[PDB]
Amino acid sequence: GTSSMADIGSKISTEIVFRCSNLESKDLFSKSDPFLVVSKIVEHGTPIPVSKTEVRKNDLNPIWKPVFLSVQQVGSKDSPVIIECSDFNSNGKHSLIGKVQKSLSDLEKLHLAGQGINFSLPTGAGQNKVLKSQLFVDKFTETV
Repeated sequence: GTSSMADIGSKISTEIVFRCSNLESKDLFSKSDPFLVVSKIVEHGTPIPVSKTEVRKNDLNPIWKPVFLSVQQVGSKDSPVIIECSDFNSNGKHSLIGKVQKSLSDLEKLHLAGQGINFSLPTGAGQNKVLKSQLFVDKFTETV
């Protein structure tokens, strides 16, 4: 064929099934309607959304349909991307449930180890707040 090792790396499409455990719920607050957004980090800018899941209504332990991520969407398999879980609101201002910063390589390791990553929230005092809720990688498949 016509593909070097680096060319094959550049052509890899990654299929990922994401799951969350124990999204927060408090009395007097409507249950979350969560979705995930995967965003590419860019110099001097706002992360660029490259993939989003469907919304799952009223679900604190969502499992979403697969997402497909290219190398062009993430930069490279080792490049960190942002993965944020948000609560979909009809008014269109979606509230942050939690953030993770992981590369595709890191998501594959969570899948292989059967381990989750705790969400966190960026704070206005001290370090990020680490939540009890977790993101898991139920499926991680590469194809050319």
